[PDB]
Amino acid sequence: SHMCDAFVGTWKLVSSENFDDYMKEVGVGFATRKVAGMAKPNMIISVNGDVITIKSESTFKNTEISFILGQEFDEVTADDRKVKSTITLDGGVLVHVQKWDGKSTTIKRKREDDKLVVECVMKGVTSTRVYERA
Ligand SMILES: NC(=O)c1ccc(-n2c(CCC(=O)O)ccc2-c2ccc(F)cc2)cc1
Repeated sequence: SHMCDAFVGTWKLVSSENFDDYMKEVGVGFATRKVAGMAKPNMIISVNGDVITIKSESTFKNTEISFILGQEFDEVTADDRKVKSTITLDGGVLVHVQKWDGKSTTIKRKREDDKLVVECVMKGVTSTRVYERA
């Protein structure tokens, strides 16, 4: 109970930095990078018992994942990578690791003031995306 309460709700993207380079590092192709980078998703985070659901909705794609913290799952990403994902809570930060083809990327979400800040890291490339409550 009360797992992730400060993350629950509906969030809207308000800024992005370094996201094209992050996607390039991950291996996303040119056309998908351009359309995805233009996207202004809403992110809807909910909890029911031990299950967390994260939906991301935009003109580019609508995605949905549901998971239990610490319990790996298979994910098909917005670029159609088949990845093995594990999401944990570490010190208040939601940490999402995706593994595929001997590669790994981490997406970290944290509450800062009234924002939800998202840090995407692939090797030495980091992108920061900031969301506000809808
Ligand atoms: N639904 C959407 O428009 C959408 C927008 C961005 C992503 N996204 C994030 C978002 C992190 C966050 O901001 O929480 C990290 C990596 C991706 C990605 C992966 C592959 C790809 F080809 C395009 C984007 C995923 C869905």
